[PDB]
Amino acid sequence: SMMPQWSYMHISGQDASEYLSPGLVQFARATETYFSLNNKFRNPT
Amino acid sequence: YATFFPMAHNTASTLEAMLRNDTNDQSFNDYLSAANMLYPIPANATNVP
Amino acid sequence: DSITQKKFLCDRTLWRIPFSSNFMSMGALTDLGQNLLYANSAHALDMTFEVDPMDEPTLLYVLFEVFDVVRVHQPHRGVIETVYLRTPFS
Repeated sequence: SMMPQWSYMHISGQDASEYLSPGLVQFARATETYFSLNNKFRNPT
Repeated sequence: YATFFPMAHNTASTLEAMLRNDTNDQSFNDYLSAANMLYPIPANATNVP
Repeated sequence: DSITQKKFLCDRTLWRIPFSSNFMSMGALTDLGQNLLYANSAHALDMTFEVDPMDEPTLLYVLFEVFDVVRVHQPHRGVIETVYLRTPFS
């Protein structure tokens, strides 16, 4: 079984960094010191 | 009461536009992550099913 | 000539048991879940507890540890779209 619901709700599969649009990843990397975002997504294991 | 940030305008506009793509979203989970239940015990009971 | 008594106690805590094949902690999503939906079926369960007598009625309080998450999307100005989900219980 490969029930896709877990992928949809970010229960398994990819971490937050991958599936997000590249521009968002770049922006988050840019200004992490004074405006945090790295904990608004699941990135499970 | 509410607090804001002194973000530069066009930067904020670009961020907001990049934040409305259906591939972008929001995930959240409770740190407890469980379901609660409780059951009764009459006085001087010792076995529970 | 006397006799001895041993006791132990520990407050502020909970009794926890993990659903692992070896009880170890090696991942948010346990293997046994994937295996028992690879043992895809419907099961009914029972539990039995033995305790010590108490003066007055009390409560056995239990927690089934499960996933529960929720999503949020705003397409346009001033609109919120949200969808919740917990795994075993809805």
